Amino acid sequence: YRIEHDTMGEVRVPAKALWRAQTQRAVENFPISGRGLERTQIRALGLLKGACAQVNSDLGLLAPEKADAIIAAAAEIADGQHDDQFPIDVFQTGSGTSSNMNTNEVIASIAAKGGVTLHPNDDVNMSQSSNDTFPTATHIAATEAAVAHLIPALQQLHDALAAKALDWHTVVKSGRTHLMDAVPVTLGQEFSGYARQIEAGIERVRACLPRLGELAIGGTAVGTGLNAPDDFGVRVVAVLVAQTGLSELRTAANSFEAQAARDGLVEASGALRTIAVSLTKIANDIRWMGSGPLTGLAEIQLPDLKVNPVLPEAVTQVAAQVIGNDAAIAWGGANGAFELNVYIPMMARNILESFKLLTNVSRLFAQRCIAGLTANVEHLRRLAESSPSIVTPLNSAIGYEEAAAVAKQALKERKTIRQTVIDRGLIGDRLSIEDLDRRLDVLAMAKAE
Amino acid sequence: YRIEHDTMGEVRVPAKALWRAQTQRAVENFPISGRGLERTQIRALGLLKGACAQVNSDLGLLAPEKADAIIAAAAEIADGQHDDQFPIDVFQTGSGTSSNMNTNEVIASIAAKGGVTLHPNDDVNMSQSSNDTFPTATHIAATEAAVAHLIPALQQLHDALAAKALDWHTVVKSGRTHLMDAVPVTLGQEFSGYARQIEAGIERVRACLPRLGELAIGGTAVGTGLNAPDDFGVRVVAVLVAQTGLSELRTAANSFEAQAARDGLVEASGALRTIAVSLTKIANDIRWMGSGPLTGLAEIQLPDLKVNPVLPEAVTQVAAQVIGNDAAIAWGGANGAFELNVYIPMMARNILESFKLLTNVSRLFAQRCIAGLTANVEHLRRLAESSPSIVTPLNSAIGYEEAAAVAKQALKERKTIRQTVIDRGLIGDRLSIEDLDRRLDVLAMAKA
Amino acid sequence: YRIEHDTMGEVRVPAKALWRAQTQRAVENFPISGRGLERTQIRALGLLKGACAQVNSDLGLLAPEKADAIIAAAAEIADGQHDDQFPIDVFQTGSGTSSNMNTNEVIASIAAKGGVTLHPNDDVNMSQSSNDTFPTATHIAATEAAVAHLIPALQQLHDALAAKALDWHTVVKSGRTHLMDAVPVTLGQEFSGYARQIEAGIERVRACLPRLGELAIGGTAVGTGLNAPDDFGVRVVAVLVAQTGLSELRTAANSFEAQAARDGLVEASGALRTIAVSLTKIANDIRWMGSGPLTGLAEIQLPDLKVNPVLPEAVTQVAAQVIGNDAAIAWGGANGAFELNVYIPMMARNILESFKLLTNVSRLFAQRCIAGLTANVEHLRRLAESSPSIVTPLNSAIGYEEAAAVAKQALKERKTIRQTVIDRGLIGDRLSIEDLDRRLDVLAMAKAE
Amino acid sequence: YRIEHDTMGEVRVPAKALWRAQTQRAVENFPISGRGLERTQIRALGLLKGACAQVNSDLGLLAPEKADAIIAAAAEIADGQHDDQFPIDVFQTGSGTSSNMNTNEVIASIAAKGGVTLHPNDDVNMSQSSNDTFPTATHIAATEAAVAHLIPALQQLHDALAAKALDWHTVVKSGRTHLMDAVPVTLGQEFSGYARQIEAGIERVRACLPRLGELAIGGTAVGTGLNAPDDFGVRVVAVLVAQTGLSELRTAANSFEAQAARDGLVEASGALRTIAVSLTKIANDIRWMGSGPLTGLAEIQLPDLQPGSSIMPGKVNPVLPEAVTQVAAQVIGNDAAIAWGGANGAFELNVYIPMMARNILESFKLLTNVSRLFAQRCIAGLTANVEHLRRLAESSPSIVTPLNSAIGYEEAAAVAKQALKERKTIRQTVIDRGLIGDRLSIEDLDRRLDVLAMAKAE
Ligand SMILES: COc1ccc(S(=O)(=O)N2CCc3ccccc3C2)cc1NC(=O)Cc1n[nH]c(=O)c2ccccc12
Ligand SMILES: COc1ccc(S(=O)(=O)N2CCc3ccccc3C2)cc1NC(=O)Cc1n[nH]c(=O)c2ccccc12
Ligand SMILES: [Mg+2]
Repeated sequence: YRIEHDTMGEVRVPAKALWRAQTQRAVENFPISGRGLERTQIRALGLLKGACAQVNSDLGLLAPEKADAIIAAAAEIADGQHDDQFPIDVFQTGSGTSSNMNTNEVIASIAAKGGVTLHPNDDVNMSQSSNDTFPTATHIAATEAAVAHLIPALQQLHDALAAKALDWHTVVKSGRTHLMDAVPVTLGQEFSGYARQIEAGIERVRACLPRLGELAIGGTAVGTGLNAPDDFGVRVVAVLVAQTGLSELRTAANSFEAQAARDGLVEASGALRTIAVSLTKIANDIRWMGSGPLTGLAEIQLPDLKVNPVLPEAVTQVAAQVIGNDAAIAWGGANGAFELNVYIPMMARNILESFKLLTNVSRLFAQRCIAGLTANVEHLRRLAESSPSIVTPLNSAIGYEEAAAVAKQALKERKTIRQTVIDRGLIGDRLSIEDLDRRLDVLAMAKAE
Repeated sequence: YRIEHDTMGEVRVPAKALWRAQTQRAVENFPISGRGLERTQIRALGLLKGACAQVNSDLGLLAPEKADAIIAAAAEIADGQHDDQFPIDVFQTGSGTSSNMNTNEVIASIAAKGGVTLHPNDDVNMSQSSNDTFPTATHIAATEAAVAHLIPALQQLHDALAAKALDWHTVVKSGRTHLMDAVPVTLGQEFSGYARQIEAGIERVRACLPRLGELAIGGTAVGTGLNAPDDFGVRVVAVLVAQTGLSELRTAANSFEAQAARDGLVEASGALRTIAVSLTKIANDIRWMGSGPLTGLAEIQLPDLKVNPVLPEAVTQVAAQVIGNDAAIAWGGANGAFELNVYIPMMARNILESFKLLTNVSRLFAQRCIAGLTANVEHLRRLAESSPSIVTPLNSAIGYEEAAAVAKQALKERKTIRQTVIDRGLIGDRLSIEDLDRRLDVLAMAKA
Repeated sequence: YRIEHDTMGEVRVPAKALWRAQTQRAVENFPISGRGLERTQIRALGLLKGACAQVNSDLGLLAPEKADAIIAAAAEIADGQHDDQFPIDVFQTGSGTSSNMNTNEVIASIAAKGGVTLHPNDDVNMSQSSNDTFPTATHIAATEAAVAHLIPALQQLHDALAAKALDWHTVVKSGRTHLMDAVPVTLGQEFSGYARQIEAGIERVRACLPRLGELAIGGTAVGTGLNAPDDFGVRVVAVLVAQTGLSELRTAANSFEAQAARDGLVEASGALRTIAVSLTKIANDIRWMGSGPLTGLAEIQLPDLKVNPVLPEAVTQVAAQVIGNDAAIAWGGANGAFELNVYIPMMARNILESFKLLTNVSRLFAQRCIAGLTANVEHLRRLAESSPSIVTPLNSAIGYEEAAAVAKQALKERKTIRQTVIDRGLIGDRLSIEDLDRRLDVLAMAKAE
Repeated sequence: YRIEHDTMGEVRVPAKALWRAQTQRAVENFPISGRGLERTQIRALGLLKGACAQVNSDLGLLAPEKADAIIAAAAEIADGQHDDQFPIDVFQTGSGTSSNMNTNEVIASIAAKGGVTLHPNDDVNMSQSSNDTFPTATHIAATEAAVAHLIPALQQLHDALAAKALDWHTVVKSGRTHLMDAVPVTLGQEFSGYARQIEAGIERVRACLPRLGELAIGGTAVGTGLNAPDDFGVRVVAVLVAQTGLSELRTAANSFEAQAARDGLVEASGALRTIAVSLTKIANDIRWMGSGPLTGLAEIQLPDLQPGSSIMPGKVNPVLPEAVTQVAAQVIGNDAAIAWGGANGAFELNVYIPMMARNILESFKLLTNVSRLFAQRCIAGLTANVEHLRRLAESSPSIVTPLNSAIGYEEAAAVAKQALKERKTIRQTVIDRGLIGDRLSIEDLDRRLDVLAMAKAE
C-alpha cells in the first residue's frame, strides 16, 4: 500500500499498481458488476491519449519530452500490455470520467518508470475534458469494430451462404408457407435469400458509419471547446485516421449533439439488432432443415461438433443478447440532460459486446456449420414430386375433382403425383406422358435451370 | 342484410357493404382487437390492385373492359372513398391474405355497380398470390409515409429548432453536466444540438429507403414468380412509381428475401426508434427549461395551450409508443419460417403507427411549442454569471504560475476566480478591472 | 355545428356532441394518433364519477339533486351508452386531465337535458383533482380486465389444453430436444405442460392484483389529500367495491407512490408479457405439429377456418404486440418526476390493449383450435417404435454395437426397431419375442400415469 | 500442457486444469463472448452434483466411496474453490450440456487426486441427463440470489429511505406536477413514496418465488423421468433444502413445463425490471433534488464520493444515481433478452438456458450491489436545504386558496399575482395590501397560510 491524493484528500492504493488515487476511489465507489473496460475500449483510450499528446506537441503547447513519454506509454496501452491496470467497473460515473482518469494516471506511472514526470490532468489530459474523451474512445472502438471486424465477418458468412446457393441451385424441394407444403423451390433459392439478408446487413452497418464515426474530441466540458485549441478536433481526428487507417473517423457535425447525446450508438445498435433478426431466421430455418433423423424435416445434415444444431443455438442465443443490449442502449440514449448524456459506459459495454458477439458467431456459423451442410438431394426431390401442391398444373387436363383424387391417393399411397396419375389410368384421354412430364417438372415449377 | 354462399355454408353480409363472403368469414374468425387496416394501408392495396390490372391489361392477360373497371374501382379505394369496406381485424392470417381478398371482393362489387362482372381471384388477383400482395402494400404505405409525410414534418421541426439556434446565438446561460453547474453555453448552441439531432433523424430515414422501398410483387406464393409473367414485378413497380411519384419504390433485390423476411420494416423501425430517442432528449430539456416559475429552472416560457408542458408530454409519450412498437416489429421480423414471414399485419400496424405518430407530433411540437418559446434573457445571464469560471484566460496577464495559484486559492476558500484575483491584489499595471472582466466575460467563455 | 364561448375565444362543437369547450380544445391541441380512449377506460371514468358523487352526497358536500343527476349520467357512461362522446387523443397531457374534463363535461351535458345544471369542475369534479382521477380510472379498468375478463378467458384455455391432455394420455410419440429425435413422450404429457403454462399464467395475474387494484382517488393534486375529505379515498373505494363486486379495488398503501408512479401497471404488464411468452411456445409447437401434410411433422390436424394454422398465427402476432406494449409501459413507468407520472394515457392504452388482445385471442384459440385438434395416433406410435432413440434398452441383451446396427438398419429400411431386431435373426436364447416387446414398450418408456 | 483422447481424437489441455476432453472441445467450439459461468452458477452446479450423489448413495445405486468423493469435490465447487475451472462460453449448446459435462469432469479430476476413479457420465451424471441439470442449477442460483442477496439489499435501501422519510417529516417544500409549481408536500412524504416503491419491489420478488424455485431435476432427457428413480426429484430437493435452508426450492408442478419452458425466469425478470423502473424514478428525483448548487433545484446535498472535473475543480457529481440509472438500463435490456429466449423453446426443451441464466443472474447481482451502495453511500448521508425549501413554499401562489373564505377568490388571486411579481411571501403580500382587519386577524392568516398543515403530514 502507498499513499496518494486528489482535490478531495488522501487515498490508500495497492503499492505495485500503475493506477493512482482517482482510479482507487472509483474502485471503492463502484463494486457493482465486477467487470471493467474491454480490451477494445482500453486500446481506444490509448490511441486517443497518443493522438492528443501528438497534436498538443504539434501546437507547441506540450514540451516534446512529455509528448514523447505520453505517446510511448499510450502505444503500450493500445498494444494491450496494461489491461490489468484498468480495474474500474463499467457501472461508474456516466461520463466515463473515472476510466479517463484511469488512462491518465496509468500513462503518468509508465512515464515515471522511464524517468519523465507527467501530471495526469495537466499533461496527459491537456486540451481535453472527461466529457469529450470517454465518448471519443467509445466511437473509435465502435467504428473500428464495425469496419475491421464485423463487416469482414458478415462478408465471410455471406460468401459461405452464396456458395451454398450456387452448389444447391437445382436441389428442388417443397416450398413451405405458414409451415404448410407449397409449390416448389430449390435449397439454392432459399440460401440466396439468406445470403441477401447478410448482404443487406452489411449495407445497414455501412449506412450508419457517417454518424457512428463522429468523434466529440475538441468539444471539452460542454461542447464549446473552452480550454482547447479551436482546431484540436480536426488535428486529433487527422492523427487517428493516419494511425488506424479508419477513414470513417471524423469530427462531429455539431459539437453539442456529440456530447448531449449518443444517438450514433443507438442508430448503430439498430443495424446490429436487424442483423440479429436476420440471423434468427437463417439459424431457425437451418436447424429445422436438419431436424430428425426420423421424425423431423430431415432436409439437410449439419456437421458434427443425430448432430444437435449447436451453432444455430449459439447464433439464436447471441441474437437474443443483441436485442437485450439494443434495448439498454436506446434506454441510456434517451436519458441525456442538457450538455451531457451520462449513460456512456453502459451504452459502450452493450454496443461493443453486440459487435463482438455478432463478429465471432458469424465466423463460426460460416466455417463450422454453413460450409459443411450436406443436402438429402434425392429425398427432397421425391417429396417435391409427391406433394399435392404440384397437382394444380393438371386441372386443365383432368379437372378439379380428379386433381383432388390424385393428390389424396398420392398422399395415402406415398407415391409421386406422376405415378398416381398413371395408376389412376388418366394417361391417354386427358393427356400424354410428354404432357404429364412437362406439367409436373418440379425444377421448372421452381423457375430454376 | 344480404345472404351469400361459401363452399362451407351460408354467409350473411350487411347490405351497404361492398365486401363479400371471404371477408365476412374473416370478420367472424378474428374478433381480437376490433381495429382494421388504416387509411394508408387501404390506399396502398388500392394502388397495388390498379397497377396489377394495368400490367395484366398491357400483357394482354386481362380483357381491357375488366382492367378498366378494376383500375376505376382501385382509384376510388386509393382516394379514400371506401375506407369503411375493410372490416377485417389487424390480427388475421399472418400473410395478410384476408385483407388481400377483402380488396379483391370490394373491387368486384364496385365494378358490378357499373355493369362489369369481375371474379375476385381470377380477375382482380390475376398474376398475384395470397403472399406477395399484402407485404407489397405494406412497403408502398411505409415508403409513402417516410418520403411524403415524416421527412417533411421532421424538416419543419428542424427548421423551427434552427431558427431558435439563430435567434438565441448570444443568449448566454449556465451549462449543466450531470445536472451540476458547468461553464457557460448559449441557449442558441443547445438548440443547434437539438436541430442536428432532427437533421441526423432525416439522414437516418433517407438511409433506410433503398431497402424500405423494395416490393415483393411478382414473387407469387413462394418467391419463384410461378404463375406470374417474368417481368410482372418490374412492370408493376414502374406503374406504381408513375402514379405515386415515389421513385423509392423498387423491385426486391432477392425475391425470396422479400417474402421470407420483413427486415426492411425492422431496419426502418430502428430509424424511427432513434428519432424517438432524440425527441425524448429534446422534449425533456425543453420541459425542464420551462419548469417552475418559482421551484424550477424558469429559463424559457412555453406557449400556453403556470403553463403545463403539454406538447413535451405528448412527444415523450409518442416516443414511448414508438419504442414499444419497435420491439413488436423486431419480434415479428425474427420469427419468419422458410418462404414466408407470417407477422405482416402486426408489423404493418406497428411501423405505420410509428410513422404517423412521429409525423403528427413533430409538426405539432414545431408549430405549437418550439416556434412560440420565449427566452428569459436576464434570468439566463444571471445563471451564466453564477457558472464556474477558469483561470486560463488570465495566463497572458499573470502567467501560468500565478493563474495556477489563483485556481488553488479559489478552490480552497470556495471563492470565484474574479474575487480571488481581486483578493490576491492582482489588479494593477499587469491587469485592470476592465481587462479581468473582458477576459472572464461569460458570453466569451461560451465561444459563440 | 353549435357554438361554445371559451376564455381564449369562441369554439365550435358538433351538434349531437355532449362534450364542451375544454374537450374541443383538446381535440384541436392533440391530432396525433386519431385513436381515443377504449371502452373499458370510458366505463371506468363513469364508474369513478358516480362513486365520487355518491360520496360527496353522503358527506353533505353536494346537493342530492346534483348528485342524483351525476349518478344517473355516470351510469349511462359506465353502461357504454356514450363511447362516441370521448374524442380526445390518447396522446394528450400526461395526467389525463383532458379526458377527466371530457367526462365532467359529458355528465354536465347529459344532466342539462334532464333539467339539472352541473358545473363540470365545481360539481362533477368536486373533491377530486386533475391528477388522482385518470390513474384511478386506469387501475379500475385494468383490475376489471384482469379479474372479470382475462382470468376467465385463460381458465377456458387451460381447461381446453387439460381436456386434450386427458384425451391424449396414451398417444405415444417421439420426444424432441434441440429439434432432434429423443425418447418417447405422449401428446397428453406435452399438452399437460401447455396447461400448466396457462395455469401458472393465471397465478401470475392473481399475484399482481394486490398492487394493480390500488386506487389513488383522494390523493388530490400531489398525494396529500388537500381539498378533499380525509376519508374520501376509503369512502369512494367502498362504493366502487359495493357497486362492481371487484373486491380487488383498494386505497393505495402510500398516496405519494400511487401518483408519483404507475409501478402497478408495469408489474401487471410483466405478467401479461410472461403469458405472451407461454402462448408463443404453445402456438409454435401446435403449428409445427400440424405442419404438412407431406413434408412436415404431420403429428396432428388443425380444424379449418392443408389447413393454414391461422389461430396460432393470430396468437403469436398478439404475443408480439403484448411484448411491444410491455416495453412502452415500462418506458413510461420509469419516467415520472416528483409528485406525478405524466405517461398515464399512453400506459393505459398499452395495458388495457394487452388485456383485451390476450382475453379475446385465448378464447378463440381454446374454442376454434385446441378443442378441434385431431392426433395421427397410429402414425405417431409407428414413428416412436421406429426411432433409433429407443434401442438403448436392447444393450443389456445384444450389446451397444449390435444395438447401433439395429438403429441404422431400421432407419435406412424405414422399419420398426421390433421388426429390425427380428429381421436380423436376434430372437433366441439371448432375447425372447416377449422380452423384446417389454424392452421396446414405447408407452412404458413415456411413464404416463 | 497434457494430451487426452476424446472419441473424435486427441485433445490438449492446460496442465493445471481439472476439466477434461469434452470441456476442451467446448472451449474450441464456442469462442464467442470470452465470458463463462458466474460464481453463483458454478456454486449451484456444485450443490446439485452433491445432492444427486447423496440420493444415488441413499438409493443404493452408487458405491458409498464414489458418492463420498463426489460429495467432497462438489462441496469444494459450491465453496468457490474451483471458480477458474469453468472456461466454457455462456454462448454454448442451449441445454447447458457443455457446462454440465464441465462439472462432471472437474469433479472426476478432483476425486482422482485422492485416489478415487469417477466416470464423469456413469457416476457424476448418474440418474441425471444433459437437459434437467443446467436449468435446475440456474433456478437454484436465481432463487438463492433472490432470497439470500437481493431481498436483504432492497430491505437495506427501504430502511435508508424510510429513515429519511422520518427525519424529514416536517421539511415543507412546494410539490411539483408536470415539473411546475404545486401545493405543498414534505420531503418526508416524497421519501415515504420512494420507500413504498422499494417495499413493493420486495413484495414483487416474494410473489415470483413459488415458480422461480421450481426445479426440473428428476425429469431427465424429456420430462418423463426415464432412467431416473421415480422420486429422484423430491429426494434431491429434500437434500438441497436441508443443506441450503432455501425453503423456496421445490420439485416442478409439471415436469414437461419445467423443461420445455423457463417461464419462471421470465416472470422473475419482470419483477427485477419493475424494481429497475422504481429505482430510475428514485435516482432521477434525487439527482434533480441535488442539482446545482447555483443553477439547479438545490433541495438537498448528496455526500461527495470523488472529484467530478479538472476544468471546473470543485464540481461534485451525483455518481451513485448515475450508477443506479445505468444498472436500471442494463436490467431492462437483460429483461428483453430473457423474454426472447423464453418464448423460443421447442417441444420438450427450451434451448436458450445459458443466455437466460447469464442475464437473470447479472440483473440480480447488479440490483443487489447497486441497492446497497445507493443506501449506504448516497441516501444515508443526504442533507436537506430546509430554509430554502420552506422559503419557496411560503412564497408559492399555490397556498392562497385557504384565504378564499376570508377575502374572496378574486383578492386571493391578486395576492398571488403581487407576491409572484414582487418576490415576497404570501403572508407579507397579504399584509402589504391592508387586508389584516376585522374578518382576517394576523393569527387567522398564519393559521390559513400554515404550509406544513397544508402538506397534511399524519
Ligand atoms: C415426419 O414424417 C415422416 C417421418 C418418417 C416417415 S417414414 O419414411 O419412416 N415412414 C413411416 C410411415 C410409413 C407408413 C406407410 C408406408 C411407409 C412409411 C414410411 C414418414 C413421415 N411422414 C409421412 O409418412 C407423411 C404421410 N404421408 N401419407 C399419409 O397418409 C400420412 C398420414 C399421416 C401423417 C403423415 C402421412
Ligand atoms: C418429413 O419426412 C418425411 C415425409 C414423407 C415421407 S414418405 O412417407 O412420403 N416417404 C418418402 C420417402 C420414402 C422412401 C422409401 C420408402 C418409403 C418412403 C415414403 C418420409 C419422410 N421422412 C423420411 O423418409 C425419414 C427418413 N427415414 N430414413 C432415411 O434413411 C432417411 C434419409 C434421409 C431423409 C429422411 C429419412
Ligand atoms: Mg431555485
